[PDB]
Amino acid sequence: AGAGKAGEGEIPAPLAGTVSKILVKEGDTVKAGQTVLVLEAMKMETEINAPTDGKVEKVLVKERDAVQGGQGLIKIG
Repeated sequence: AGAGKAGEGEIPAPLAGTVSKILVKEGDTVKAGQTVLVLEAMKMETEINAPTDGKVEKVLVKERDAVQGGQGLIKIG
């Protein structure tokens, strides 16, 4: 009953765009505010900042991949 969303572990996307480049990978740690991945929608590059401090345990989003607003982008832990 859901096309794609996040909240628990997975960070929700700001809008349904396209993955341009990945900044964080499984093994590197991130901080609440630091960019984790770049998005591309409406011909406008949008930076994705982590919601809280943690580490990337698994990246569901990949380069040249389509995402959805709210859909889990990356898992933090």
